[PDB]
Amino acid sequence: KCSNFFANHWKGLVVFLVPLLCLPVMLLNEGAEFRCMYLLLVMAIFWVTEALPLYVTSMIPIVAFPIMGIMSSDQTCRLYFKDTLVMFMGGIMVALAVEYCNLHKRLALRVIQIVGCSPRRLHFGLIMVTMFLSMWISNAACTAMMCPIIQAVLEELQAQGVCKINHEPEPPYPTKITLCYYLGIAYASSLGGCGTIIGTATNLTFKGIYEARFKNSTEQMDFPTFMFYSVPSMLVYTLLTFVFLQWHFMGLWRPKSKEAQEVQRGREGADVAKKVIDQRYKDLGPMSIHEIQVMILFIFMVVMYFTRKPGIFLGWADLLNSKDIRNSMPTIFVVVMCFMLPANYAFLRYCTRRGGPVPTGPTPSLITWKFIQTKVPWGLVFLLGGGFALAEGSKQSGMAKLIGNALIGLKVLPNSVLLLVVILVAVFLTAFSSNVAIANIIIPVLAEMSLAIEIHPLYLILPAGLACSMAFHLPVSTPPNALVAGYANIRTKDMAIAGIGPTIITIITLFVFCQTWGLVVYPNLNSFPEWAQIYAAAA
Amino acid sequence: KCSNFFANHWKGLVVFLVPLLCLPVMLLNEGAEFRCMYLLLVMAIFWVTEALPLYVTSMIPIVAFPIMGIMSSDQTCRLYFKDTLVMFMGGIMVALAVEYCNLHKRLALRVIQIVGCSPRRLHFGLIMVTMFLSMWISNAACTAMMCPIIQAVLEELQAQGVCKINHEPEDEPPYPTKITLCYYLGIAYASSLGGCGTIIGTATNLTFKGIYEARFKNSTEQMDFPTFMFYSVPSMLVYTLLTFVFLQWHFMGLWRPKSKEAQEVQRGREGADVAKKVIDQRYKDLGPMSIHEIQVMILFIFMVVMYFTRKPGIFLGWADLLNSKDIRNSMPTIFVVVMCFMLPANYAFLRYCTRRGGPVPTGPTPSLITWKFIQTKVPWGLVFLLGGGFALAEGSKQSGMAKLIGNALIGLKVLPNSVLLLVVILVAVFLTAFSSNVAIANIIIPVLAEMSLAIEIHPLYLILPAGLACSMAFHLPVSTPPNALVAGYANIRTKDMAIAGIGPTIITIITLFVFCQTWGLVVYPNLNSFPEWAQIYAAAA
Ligand SMILES: CCCCCCCCCCCCCCCCCCCC(=O)O[C@H](COC(=O)CCCCCCCCCCCCCC)COP(=O)(O)OCCN
Ligand SMILES: CCCCCCCCCCCCCCCCCCCC(=O)O[C@H](COC(=O)CCCCCCCCCCCCCC)COP(=O)(O)OCCN
Ligand SMILES: *[C@@H]1O[C@H](CO)[C@@H](O)[C@H](O)[C@H]1NC(C)=O
Ligand SMILES: *[C@@H]1O[C@H](CO)[C@@H](O)[C@H](O)[C@H]1NC(C)=O
Repeated sequence: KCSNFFANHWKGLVVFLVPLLCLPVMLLNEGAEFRCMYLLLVMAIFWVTEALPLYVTSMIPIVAFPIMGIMSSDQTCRLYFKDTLVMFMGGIMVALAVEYCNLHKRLALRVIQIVGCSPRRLHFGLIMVTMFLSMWISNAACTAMMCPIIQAVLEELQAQGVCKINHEPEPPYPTKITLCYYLGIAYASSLGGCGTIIGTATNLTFKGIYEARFKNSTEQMDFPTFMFYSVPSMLVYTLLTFVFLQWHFMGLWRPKSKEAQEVQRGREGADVAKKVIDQRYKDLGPMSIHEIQVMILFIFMVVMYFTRKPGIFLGWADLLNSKDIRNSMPTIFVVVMCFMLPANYAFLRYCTRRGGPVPTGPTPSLITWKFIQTKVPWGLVFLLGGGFALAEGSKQSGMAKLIGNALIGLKVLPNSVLLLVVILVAVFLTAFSSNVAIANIIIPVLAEMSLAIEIHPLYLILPAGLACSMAFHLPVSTPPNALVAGYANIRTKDMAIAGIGPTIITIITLFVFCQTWGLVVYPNLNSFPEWAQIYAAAA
Repeated sequence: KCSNFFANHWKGLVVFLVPLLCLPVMLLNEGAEFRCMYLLLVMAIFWVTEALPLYVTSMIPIVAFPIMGIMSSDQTCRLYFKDTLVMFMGGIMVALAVEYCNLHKRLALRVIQIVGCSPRRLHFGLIMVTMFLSMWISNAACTAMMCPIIQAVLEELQAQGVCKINHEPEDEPPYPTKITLCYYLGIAYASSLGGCGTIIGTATNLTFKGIYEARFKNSTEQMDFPTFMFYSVPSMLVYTLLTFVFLQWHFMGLWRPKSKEAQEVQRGREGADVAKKVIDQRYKDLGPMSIHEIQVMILFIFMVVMYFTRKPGIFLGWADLLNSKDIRNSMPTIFVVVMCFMLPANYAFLRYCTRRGGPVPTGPTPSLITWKFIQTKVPWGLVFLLGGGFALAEGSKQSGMAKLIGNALIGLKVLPNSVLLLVVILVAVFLTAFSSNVAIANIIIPVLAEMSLAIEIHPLYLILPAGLACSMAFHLPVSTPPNALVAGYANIRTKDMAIAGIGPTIITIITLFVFCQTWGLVVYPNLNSFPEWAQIYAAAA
């Protein structure tokens, strides 16, 4: 009678108790830093527990800071909707423009055709396409985008009798082949998210927190440098994840395995069937001018990102040196040009052209605002802004001093083991809650800790920021896992066991690359830079 | 043939040509102010003609200001999503919380019980309530407050067969019917008009009162809370009554029995008794206010009170008590929004904790509102629209638009005092149609003060009419936040709103030009004369 009470109403218990239980933090101290600490604990517990929706929890600073002495109500609101957040929202809008006209389907099917259609070749192609797409699209959107293709080819194969999707007789148990495919798509989404600033919200969160805390940093996490740093590691552990998934499910390096015979009979007599369904499902027709325009706009946007401030030459944002331009001009420019440009050019038949029949009305633009209004996760505005505002309040109130001086006991550890334990803590934390919440909670703490110790702040922030996105064990860990578990009726035990591979691979790959090749990207990780010394002296 | 080309593809033609045709204003002048003037002209043309979606057009400043060198990109984005914008979005969310539970249905049924279920009487009652309420609260707050109530009233009238909410019909939202336009534009216009009643009615009044007081100390005439109300309320009542009459004439064909709109209203007038029996039956079959509705109503009342009791000028207000950091009205609004998620819907969970029987809740108890509902119903483009207004105002200040527009106003000194008053009112009305009211007040009020000092007339005689005129904007959704909120809630095309706003504009201009010269003399006897302190100020100048 009481157990099910805690089963059903534990979230309300957390909401009602946590502020009261954390009240002694304010009541037993004097400075505003302890009020900010009370707020930080309450918000962090709400984020990890998800007692309140993350978007709703993120609006707490707007109430708390003005009531306390932290900042005025105007500054707190302006902390929301920063420049980088506008860039991310515009990136989401452009990704929706790409999803409109089904450019993603065309690209995915074309690449799957280019790669072989053998079951292992199919799996490799699916992972590669999903990773490349998730580099520019939200992970959940990319997962729900790629799942239909593998689903359809699976019903085709099962109808042909080659293999069975679910075990013969609770929802049906998925077989190892379909588990491999779906888990591969989900893990590919998660891994490909880490390779770009706009790939996932977590990257933007920790990049923005680092840029806000350290404005004087010589090392900058702009779009091209971050992509340079992160792409090789992404490729390495994506390939290794694919290899592990093949070995665990499809019996790689096990010619005598039962699963190996499954793949073998899928190779003979099913390659033709699944190829045929690939071209049939590629009935999108010839490349329309609409898709071509969307592709050109997207490529132009990326090129503008790379040309903002290169060291090799000047480029824009240095020709226009009157003010800072900062990567929001290209994105919003592309978003607006999506609405300006038409999608037919059939109206040109009026001006001395034969063509065909004239249009009956106004030609549609590349995208409709109804589509944007209904497929943008607008709560990310509040979530990212709340992270930024909490970081700024922690800086201003005095949380930095308290936490840094409290956690100075880690100075005795060597840098390598400190990096290892930071990565392990980040992975363990993000295994149970949303990645953005974990980044918001830990990144300011890591910055202040690395200031207290004599450690370059990036050396701990960047590997941990990447590690916050490596969630593979539970459906609650990240939206793609929940989507896949819903699609394929994946039992939590199977996913938890299969996540051992990607977790270890990502941990080792990060721990090796951030020490070897991260030095190649930024040559100053090992030392303590001058600006870090100035910041430490100030705080 | 080629005529059909213009008929079908004129929007894209405007999009492609207007930047090119307006480029000369940039080219022939060598100033960042003229660059900003080009940007403003292009955005205004796109707004009036609706070549692009309004929300998309509001995105242009992010691209334009950094490129044009007016202001940095990080600053430009932060001018979006200001404190006031958070207040607006929170107000919309609280309105959605009211709409989630059928509280708006209850309010509409009670109001219809009170009034008598006649479209004219109901419209007049809602207009009066909105006016009196916006006398004390921010205009956008009252508009968002009243929108669900108006929706419920229209739904009830539709159910009784009195009218249709929307025209019968691919992606564009349904076109509102005449009566829907009448009611929604009515509450928007009523908010705008009632905001001019009191000092705390809207931020524009506080702004220009502060400007006058700071510029002119040692002044015999003051605009404190009682005197300003005594001066403004009669003229405001005249605005509201005449605007109501015009809205009735234009939409339901008042004084026009031949019009088809009159016939349907006359048909709806029939059978009032059976209508009221049906209405109070529909009120009765609704159960008593559930704890969901009671809690959301208590939260809404608390939010309204906190709005009113912050720096009212009559007494202390909680803002001055918590003066360590500047707290504004987004605090109570976001607090209410958060509490709408924290508080439960029912309380059966503790009911079975008391061993008082009853069915134990089988699952988590829902909160007062679900984020899925908010993500779907909030018009999120309002963020870009209202932020675009704010950022465009700030860019006008920084670039040099403010100084340039003021320099043009100096030339009006040659006109005679009555003609000068009319011209100033017209200029204020025209300017406020493209910018936030506070911005236009900041643009024109100091110039008016200096010009009045130079021409030796009482500064209030010009400041009050123009200070009030800065708030009457009824032609475009960008002109004032209430219009944008109404257009978002009920999809009102800019053509209909622009053609409907002719009435209120002319009405307000005429009644101001009359009531200043007549009634202000009753309020301020020294209004026509040039007081001694004004003489010493001019001598100092
Ligand atoms: C020097 C400065 C000092 C400053 C001090 C500030 C202190 C206050 C800080 C904020 C506190 C907020 C408290 C109000 C919100 C309480 C929410 C309780 C939710 C609730 O009833 O949950 C249920 C269990 O409740 C339970 O087991 C407990 C019973 C709860 C009964 C209602 C309690 C709240 C009454 C109103 C309080 C108003 C406070 C206003 C400030 C299960 O809910 P679920 O999990 O099924 O669903 C949850 C989603 N709906
Ligand atoms: C220091 C000084 C700096 C100065 C800077 C100045 C910048 C000026 C920029 C001007 C150009 C950008 C804005 C216009 C973009 C193109 C708009 C095309 C509109 C269009 O084609 O409309 C159709 C008719 O076009 C026509 O009849 C027009 C002729 C055909 C136009 C074709 C346009 C696409 C190809 C060229 C693109 C060039 C892009 C350059 C950035 C009818 O469309 P509809 O109304 O049926 O449907 C509309 C659905 N939205
Ligand atoms: C920024 O860092 C440089 C060295 O990297 C230092 O010379 C300069 O004083 C710093 N500026 C501030 C404002 O701390
Ligand atoms: C303003 O100050 C001057 C200074 O002598 C004084 O003569 C004048 O009477 C004052 N104005 C009023 C309205 O008292």
